[PDB]
Amino acid sequence: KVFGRCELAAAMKRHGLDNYRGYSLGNWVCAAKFESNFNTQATNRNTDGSTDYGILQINSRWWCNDGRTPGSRNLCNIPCSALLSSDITASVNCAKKIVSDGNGMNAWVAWRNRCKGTDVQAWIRGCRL
Ligand SMILES: [Cl-]
Ligand code: NA
Repeated sequence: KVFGRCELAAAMKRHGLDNYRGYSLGNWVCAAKFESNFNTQATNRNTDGSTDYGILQINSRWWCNDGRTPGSRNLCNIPCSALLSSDITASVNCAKKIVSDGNGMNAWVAWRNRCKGTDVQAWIRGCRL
């Protein structure tokens, strides 16, 4: 499913991401935009053999099991395919564990290079929340 900007903001808010660990909603919407262009089915292979899945491009090296990433961890205890669902619950629950890992949203390269330090509130402006 390809989410609308405000549609995703509303969904993330309903799942408790707004201000989660100090990160305002705009941060999460911005990260999703540049990581997957709001597409829940997005996948991207990395040089190390791992793969990134879903709306927030969660990596199989540490967070989910895709059966083809040797010696990897499944910290979120979930098959990576579950992160491609139209229902973002799985991606949100796993993202909460990731952002609490100690490095905050810096775990998402796109957020660090394209959202961090910018006016992220602009991503939820005009939305009925
Ligand atoms: Cl932080
Ligand atoms: Na894994």
